[PDB]
Amino acid sequence: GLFGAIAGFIEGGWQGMVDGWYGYHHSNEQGSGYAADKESTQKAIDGVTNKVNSIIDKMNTQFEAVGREFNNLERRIENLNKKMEDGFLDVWTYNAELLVLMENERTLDFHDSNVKNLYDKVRLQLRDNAKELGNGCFEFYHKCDNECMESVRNGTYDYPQYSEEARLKREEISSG
Amino acid sequence: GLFGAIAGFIEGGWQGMVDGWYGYHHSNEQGSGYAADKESTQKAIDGVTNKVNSIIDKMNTQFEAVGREFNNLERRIENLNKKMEDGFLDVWTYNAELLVLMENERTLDFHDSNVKNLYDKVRLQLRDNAKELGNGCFEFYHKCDNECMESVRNGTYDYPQYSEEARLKREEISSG
Amino acid sequence: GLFGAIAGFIEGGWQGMVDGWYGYHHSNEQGSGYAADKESTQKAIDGVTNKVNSIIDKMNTQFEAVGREFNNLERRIENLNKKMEDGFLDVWTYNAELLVLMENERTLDFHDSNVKNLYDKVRLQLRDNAKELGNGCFEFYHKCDNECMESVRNGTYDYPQYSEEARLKREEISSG
Amino acid sequence: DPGDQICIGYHANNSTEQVDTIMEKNVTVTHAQDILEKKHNGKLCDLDGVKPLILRDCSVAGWLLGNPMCDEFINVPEWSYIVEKANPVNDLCYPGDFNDYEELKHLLSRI
Amino acid sequence: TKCQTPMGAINSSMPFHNIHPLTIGECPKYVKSNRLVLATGLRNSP
Amino acid sequence: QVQLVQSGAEVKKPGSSVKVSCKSSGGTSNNYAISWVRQAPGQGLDWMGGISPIFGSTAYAQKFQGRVTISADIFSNTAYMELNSLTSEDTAVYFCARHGNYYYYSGMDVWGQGTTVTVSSASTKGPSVFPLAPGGTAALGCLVKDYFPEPVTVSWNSGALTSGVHTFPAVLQSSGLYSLSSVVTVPSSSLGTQTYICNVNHKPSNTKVDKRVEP
Amino acid sequence: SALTQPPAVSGTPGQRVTISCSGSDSNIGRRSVNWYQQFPGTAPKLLIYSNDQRPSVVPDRFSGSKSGTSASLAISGLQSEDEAEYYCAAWDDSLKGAVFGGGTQLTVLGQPKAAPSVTLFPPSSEELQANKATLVCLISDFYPGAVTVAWKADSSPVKAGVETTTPSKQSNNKYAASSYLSLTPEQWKSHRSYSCQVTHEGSTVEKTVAP
Ligand SMILES: *[C@@H]1O[C@H](CO)[C@@H](O)[C@H](O)[C@H]1NC(C)=O
Ligand SMILES: *[C@@H]1O[C@H](CO)[C@@H](O)[C@H](O)[C@H]1NC(C)=O
Ligand SMILES: *[C@@H]1O[C@H](CO)[C@@H](O)[C@H](O)[C@H]1NC(C)=O
Ligand SMILES: *[C@@H]1O[C@H](CO)[C@@H](O)[C@H](O)[C@H]1NC(C)=O
Ligand SMILES: *[C@@H]1O[C@H](CO)[C@@H](O)[C@H](O)[C@H]1NC(C)=O
Repeated sequence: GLFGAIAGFIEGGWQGMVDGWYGYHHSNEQGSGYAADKESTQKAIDGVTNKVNSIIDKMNTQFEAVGREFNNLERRIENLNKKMEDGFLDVWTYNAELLVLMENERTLDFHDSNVKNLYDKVRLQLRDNAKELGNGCFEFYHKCDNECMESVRNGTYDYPQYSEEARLKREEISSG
Repeated sequence: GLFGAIAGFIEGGWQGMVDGWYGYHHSNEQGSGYAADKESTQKAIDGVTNKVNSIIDKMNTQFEAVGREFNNLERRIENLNKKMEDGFLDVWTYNAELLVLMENERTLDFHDSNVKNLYDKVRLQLRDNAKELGNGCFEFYHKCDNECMESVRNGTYDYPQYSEEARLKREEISSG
Repeated sequence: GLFGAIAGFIEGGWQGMVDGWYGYHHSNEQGSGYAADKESTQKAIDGVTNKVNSIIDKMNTQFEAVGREFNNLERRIENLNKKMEDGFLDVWTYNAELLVLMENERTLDFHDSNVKNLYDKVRLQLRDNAKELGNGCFEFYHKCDNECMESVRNGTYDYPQYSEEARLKREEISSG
Repeated sequence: DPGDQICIGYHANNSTEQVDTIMEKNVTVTHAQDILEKKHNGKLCDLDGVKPLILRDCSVAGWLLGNPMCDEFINVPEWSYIVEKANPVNDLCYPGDFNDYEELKHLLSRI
Repeated sequence: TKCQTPMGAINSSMPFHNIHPLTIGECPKYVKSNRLVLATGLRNSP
Repeated sequence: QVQLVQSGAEVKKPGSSVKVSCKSSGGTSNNYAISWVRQAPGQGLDWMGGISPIFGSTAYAQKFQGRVTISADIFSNTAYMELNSLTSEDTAVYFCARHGNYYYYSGMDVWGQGTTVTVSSASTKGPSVFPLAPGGTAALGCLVKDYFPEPVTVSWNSGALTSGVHTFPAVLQSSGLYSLSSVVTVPSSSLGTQTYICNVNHKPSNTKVDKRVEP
Repeated sequence: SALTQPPAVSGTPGQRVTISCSGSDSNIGRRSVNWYQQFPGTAPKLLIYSNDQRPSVVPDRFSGSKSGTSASLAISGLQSEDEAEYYCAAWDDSLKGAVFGGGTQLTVLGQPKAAPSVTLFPPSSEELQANKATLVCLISDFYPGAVTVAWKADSSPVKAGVETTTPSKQSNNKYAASSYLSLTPEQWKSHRSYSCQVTHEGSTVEKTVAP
């Protein structure tokens, strides 16, 4: 997809993530588990809901064919009537099929964008307090218990709190 | 937005940045202040200017209703005329409303893309001579005076010039 | 472009890369050369092929003008016929010109997205086993022979295999 | 000492072909596809092997009533389409009118 | 020909043409445009 | 399942040009490379070049560079090969073949049926046909002499006699003309009863001859 | 050329047969090998690609390998339907083009010898009247598919006007040929006997006609 996340650097989706479209899986001394990102999920639902409504609203006034009859010496106007009615039905068939293919393309890229932005939201909070593994996961250089994990998921991660613990660990590793 | 910058990792806009749509704020020993990125600003203005023109140009030949009259025993052709004129006015109303919603979506994401690309233009010049703070700002590991700041803003930052000063400072920090 | 790669952080294209739309150039003790990324190239070709087909398929049933004649006391219906035929030809002219400008915009950004995602595919395999130079290139901290380069290009790069060699070199550099 | 490198890049060539987008015009691209036919041969041809009826200086009325200037068309073979000039000179030689003429011409359009 | 217009015949596989609206046969679709070109390849800069 | 269908056999004079088509039916091939590969009589396969029309590549073998033009029409799903300045060295069967992907390195997995091109300075000429006159069973036939180009069709008794019929491949004379024979094996009892007529059709000269073959 | 293959290989039904392909650094050395199978008068079929990969429709008795600047196709368990021409192929980075080997003809051994049926027709009267004379020698149902043809004027060998076709495979998997003797009506009168001699695997079939 355009944003490189879904079936991209994140190899596949999670059957285990049932309560959000995008979210997290963590593992620490306390255990492991899934959690939805409810904010990005809700934003995306709102966008798709509006999209569906927009598409239907804009098609709300389109052409309505009406039966009209003509006698055997009104063939020219009969033919003009047929072409006119068919002409609008072709315009509107095109408008609907095309709009649906275009918006479908945009919806699937919108999801990819949302996953990418969630990953970056975590990446830019953690900075060098964790290692990027390249597969959508981060390995922390400090212990990160459940309240700490929740601070990452809710955008309140406190980098200064853990920066010295992480520095010591980064140095241990880099010193070999 | 799709690119994750505006109201994303960069929390909000600057009322103080009046002479560009995108730009920089710096702080060093000499003082602090705003500066526009005039190149990305101009490129974006040019794009939006063209967009507006494109939209209007493509609507330049659209349907013009014309009064036509019919007597009391020409009701069928009167009705065909009414449906035909209304039919085009509905097609063109749809084309205009839809084009405007679609292009508006693209314009707001275009701005987000431009901010993201400006941030990355700085990030990829600085590399590890500065720390990414996660909020749209970089903290330099070397002193960066006004001419140095201007080299960042104009894409001529000279990484090798500062790399040793930055290495010493990065090591001081990493050594604790 | 929206994704910041083509004529962005990667300053220009390669006349030397003839067998792919996107790909790599490497240099190591064994020598240097170009190689296509055939997977991303093929995916993009498939997408553009479908795009062209989609555009043509959706225009497959559009309006066909037909000659109709009217006498000197049928000027009203003659004029209605002319407006009706012209009206559809204007709708369809608009649909074709607009669709082509919109899809052209999307095609050029699609290429930019593909280049960006290829760069990130390499970046996220290498992690800190190589230095990002900021110009689309990576400089390895370990020796990377032709089989190693091919593992990067085919997504099987083995980070753990080289991580200690790279750590030693990163430390040599960081120690000055 | 400088290390081995890999770079990511993309195709360029000497194309000067250009396309337009919504935000940009005359964008030079590596490859493009023209989709609009602008040429024709300037002639009236057989349609899939069947010759048209070309009335020359005769109108449909002149043909069907048999204006004697229209003797080329005394019997005409099967046709694919009919070609009539805007104002044929051989029409109703003895002046008058042809009732429901346009409706007849419409019928002829399916024969 | 397989496609005839009042100005001349068309021999083409293009999806569109701009010769004349009133055609007969197996024809491209008529539009008023003077140019329709789809991008396939990449931006090509000097 | 895509099939590639090529245009029909060609008979060309020296110095002329031939353009062969390859239509992808049952689906497009525009997202793949198609190559043209020829095979001279009794010889091996030889690459002429290829095209990958959405990708935007056309490639040519050095040995044919300048004499061959390869092209494609993405809208009719057809690829073409035009070879100019023909000599007898170009008499061959020409195949189009689609690669497994957009470029020419991958194995060619879908092939057209081939198009025979025969280059000769001979002029079109209809055959002179002679009878070949005849136990259990007997052998009688027709000699079909001095025609150009291939092919000739031979039937017996207006198509009514198909059994025991053996039409031999033509010999190509040093003159440049062909000759062939058709022989039918029949019961020798059925000889002073059933009549035997060969019908020889040579489309290129619009020749059609019947020839009665008697004991 | 560029790639070099043996012109011929043979085996019996169920035998293992191998076909080699020699190249150079600019092709097999640095690029992947494809192999094709071709039956007479029909288009080639892809058998192996990327050195050793097999299309799903190709039986697993076919395998390929590559070492150095050489490649090999192996057919385990030879079947009669494998009699065909085989070509190796690769891209060549010096020629910047695709190259092929010269082809290997695989023969499946064990098919029974079959001697040639001969029929010899003398010049027709019609043709003599047109001042030409043609002797028509029709050879059929032989195997293996290779004969040689000698013409006899009385008992002397003719050294002119003999034109003989290549052998062609009949529907019954045996072969046919034909040979033509062209003579002036005077040469046809000038002798008392003409004879077509067809030799097939040492043994000679003969027919004769008299004016
Ligand atoms: C975010 O998570 C932390 C858990 O450590 C909690 O203390 C805090 O209340 C949460 N804040 C918000 C804004 O939800
Ligand atoms: C960029 O900025 C530096 C200021 O350090 C200046 O010397 C240089 O002239 C500027 N270059 C361009 C291309 O504007
Ligand atoms: C990727 O490259 C390596 C070369 O080191 C090779 O061993 C491996 O077979 C390749 N794998 C794939 C899946 O193409
Ligand atoms: C384009 O032209 C240049 C000369 O300016 C040449 O070096 C290059 O090979 C050409 N590019 C291609 C792809 O032919
Ligand atoms: C695009 O190029 C054409 C010349 O081919 C020129 O007439 C036109 O002005 C150009 N458009 C723009 C906006 O540069």
